[PDB]
Amino acid sequence: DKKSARIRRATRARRKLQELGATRLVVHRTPRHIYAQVIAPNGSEVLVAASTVEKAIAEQLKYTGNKDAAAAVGKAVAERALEKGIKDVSFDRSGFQYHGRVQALADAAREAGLQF
Amino acid sequence: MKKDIHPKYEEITASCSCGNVMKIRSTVGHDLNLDVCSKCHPF
Amino acid sequence: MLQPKRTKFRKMHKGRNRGLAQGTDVSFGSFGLKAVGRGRLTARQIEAARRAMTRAVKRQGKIWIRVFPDKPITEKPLAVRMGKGKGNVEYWVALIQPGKVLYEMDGVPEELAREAFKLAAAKLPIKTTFVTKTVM
Amino acid sequence: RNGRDSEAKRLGVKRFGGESVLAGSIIVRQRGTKFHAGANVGCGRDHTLFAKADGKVKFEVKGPKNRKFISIEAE
Amino acid sequence: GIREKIKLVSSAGTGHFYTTTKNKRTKPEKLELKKFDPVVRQHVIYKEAK
Amino acid sequence: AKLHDYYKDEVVKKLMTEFNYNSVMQVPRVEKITLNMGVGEAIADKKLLDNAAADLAAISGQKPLITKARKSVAGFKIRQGYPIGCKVTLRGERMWEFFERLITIAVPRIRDFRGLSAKSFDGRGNYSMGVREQIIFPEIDYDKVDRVRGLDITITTTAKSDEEGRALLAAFDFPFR
RNA sequence: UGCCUGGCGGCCGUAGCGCGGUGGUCCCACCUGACCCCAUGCCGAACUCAGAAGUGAAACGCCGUAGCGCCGAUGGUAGUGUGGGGUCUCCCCAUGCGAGAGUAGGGAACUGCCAGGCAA
RNA sequence: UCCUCCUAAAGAGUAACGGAGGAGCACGAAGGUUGGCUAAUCCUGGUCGGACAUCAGGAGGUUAGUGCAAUGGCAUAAGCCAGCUUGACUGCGAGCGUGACGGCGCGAGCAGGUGCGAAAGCAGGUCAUAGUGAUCCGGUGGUUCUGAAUGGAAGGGCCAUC
RNA sequence: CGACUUACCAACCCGAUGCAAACUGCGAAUACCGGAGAAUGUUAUCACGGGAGACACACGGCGGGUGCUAACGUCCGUC
Repeated sequence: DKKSARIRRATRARRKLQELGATRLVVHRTPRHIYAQVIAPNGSEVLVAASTVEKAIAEQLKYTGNKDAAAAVGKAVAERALEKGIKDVSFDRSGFQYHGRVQALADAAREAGLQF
Repeated sequence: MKKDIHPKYEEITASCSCGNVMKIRSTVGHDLNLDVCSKCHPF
Repeated sequence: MLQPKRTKFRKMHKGRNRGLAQGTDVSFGSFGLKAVGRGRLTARQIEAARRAMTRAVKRQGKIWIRVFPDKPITEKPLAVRMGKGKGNVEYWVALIQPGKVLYEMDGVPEELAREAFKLAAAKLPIKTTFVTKTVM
Repeated sequence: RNGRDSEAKRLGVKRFGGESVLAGSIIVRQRGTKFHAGANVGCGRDHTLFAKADGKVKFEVKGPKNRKFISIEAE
Repeated sequence: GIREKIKLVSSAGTGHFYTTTKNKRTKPEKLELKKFDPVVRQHVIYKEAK
Repeated sequence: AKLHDYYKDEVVKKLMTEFNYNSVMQVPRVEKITLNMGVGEAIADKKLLDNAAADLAAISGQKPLITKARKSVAGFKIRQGYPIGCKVTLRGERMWEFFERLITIAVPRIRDFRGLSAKSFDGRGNYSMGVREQIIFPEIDYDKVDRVRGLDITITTTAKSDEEGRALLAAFDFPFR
């Protein structure tokens, strides 16, 4: 199962970040509408979220679910986090290879202020 | 598809004795001569 | 001569015979021999009792043995000093607690059943009583 | 041909639930991981659990496998 | 105990060396690990020797 | 690829009408094919493995991989991790052209032909079979090879049972004697 | 506020399996192609990129069903600390603690944060 | 002498010429990190091929595996595969466990300089528990520390090691 | 090349019954460790210093190994 394999892949990282006790930037990727979220160390609340599923961010990019979409979401999370106040975060692959859209989102985020 | 590890997969035209001709991509080589095919055979 | 096959260990501790019997009810036949006393039965005693009943019933009915030795017992050879390791295994015994059902039987009249069990109990070292299958 | 034995390794729980410990103190000595490290608890190379911070030690059961965890709260 | 002990000598002029073991029967070639030399306080190549 | 269009043209409709499914994807469809060659005699002469792999590359469109023993068994004098066979799995587009070569030029050229078997089903919808000799495929000239070893074929589909798998294969004008 | 959907958790079998039904407005999945990014100890299988035709088949979510797993009393029993007694290789009395298995029964979940669509 | 289980009486420890077995290693990778993967046993179809080689599907959920006997542990895998590598590093070390002692074990963290990863991070050998021998005497390399009138040297000391 | 029966051997499973120091999907009483509190006890506790003796134990109860659930036997745990 794709989901079961993915959860098994990301379990070690999630546990490592959980015991470390640090805010983590978690990204969920699908064939469309790449998501992104910021989670408190306790893991119970979401500091801020962004994605291409809402019209506020989906009204510019031609198509959601590409490199451009990842950069927009990656950038979008940036100023939101900077405005909120949190600066340092830990990136979570969530079992997605850090190659394409995931890398583009992270690259946009780190260059936008969320260094990690 | 890995490179320079697979045999050449060029197209080649083959015809049999009963007048049926078809194009197939394979590793047969330069030319091929057949006598029977799916049809025109006592299957 | 009941005996296990390829037991895990050749020797085992003496242990104790405290407690109370578990298989206290008739489960297979209609009549059974219940153990009143406490002790151990060797393989030879079980065989002797079994032969006594089979002859008594004249190979009529069914016989169930509800006890297995599954416990080796050692014995030092004569003129041997204490120590120098555990003794060699000699015979196998089954620990019996009060209420244990030794043998079960079915397919014979109650009258003939009583004498058959009485003959067997005469060749056992523990007080025994006759019981009948109960309804629930 | 018997008569051989090994010196006892004095394993077991050294600090029990609800008693304060200092950082670096050994909590549990074990061969495997009968108890898993929780919060402010580190695991040694020999699966020894030691306190990474000062506080009260507590035991709990967590996870889908109901495996036992040892944590420390700064109290 | 076929495995025998060797000495790893720093490529630098310093006389510092490490000591280890290896099996000459299976891996007869020299050992060229890159280790830390405290006399010069740098990581340098260490060569196998007696 | 030509039969893939043929499959997409009316075979899907033929499957649709006969089973009158609710949807279109319910119809069984092939996803991959697998070629096996359990040579077994690697112990006697491991050198022949390379050429045994080579011919499979002649029939197939890609390089085979050599499989290793799952475990060591004393009855066969094989140790764990020892190559004792090769296989090939082909899917996507290349499977279709190979399927042509099997169904058009290969089956008719069977020595002492009697008819393709119809009971060779695993019980779930997957078909398997074997061949005596390589010359059935045109890629053997009878002079560059001197071995009698054969090979095995296996086509797997999304069928939930044998009845639709057999029906789907029948749509591909299989002999099934 | 409600029916829904996705993510991150709490909690961990009353939460898990089996059978039947139900879902495509969004979301999700399958799905087309892959020259380029990326990968196959061979394969667009898996991973990754460019897409959205088609579909709810499979998977996933929800509902129903006890067919299983699971939870589970009260009472009794076994054992047992302390103090006494006996026909003392085992038991009994006073007091304290009190199982395991089984039985009646329960049971096919609950809950926090964020984001999106519909009705409000 | 050392290691594992039981005896051992639910903390630790606990004897017998009591009941069972092992060790005097191995590995420059079988170590470090990054990425990925998940067995045994059965059922059905299929050339040699046959109960037992390899392929496909299904039940199964770890009965597999874990370099070596046993116990405990291991899906975040400690199990299996691949890339890059030498942290199997130097000086320390709060605080603990264990011993009559000699001693043995665990260890966050600090300084220096490295490897893997985009990064958070991990790495002071190996899933852990056996694979080991005090002191004396002497050998090898470094270090003006000392060097008995002075300058050297011999010989000692210190450090690494046999 | 289809295929069939059985008075006869029997695997794996299902239902019932047992056993185990080196079996555990369960699990006490006691004991042990830590914290708070009252009363009581000539500090009964710990650390350091001076001086010792002792390191042949025996029986009884309870939990065991060994022996024959023999020994005023032998070897351990606790009183």
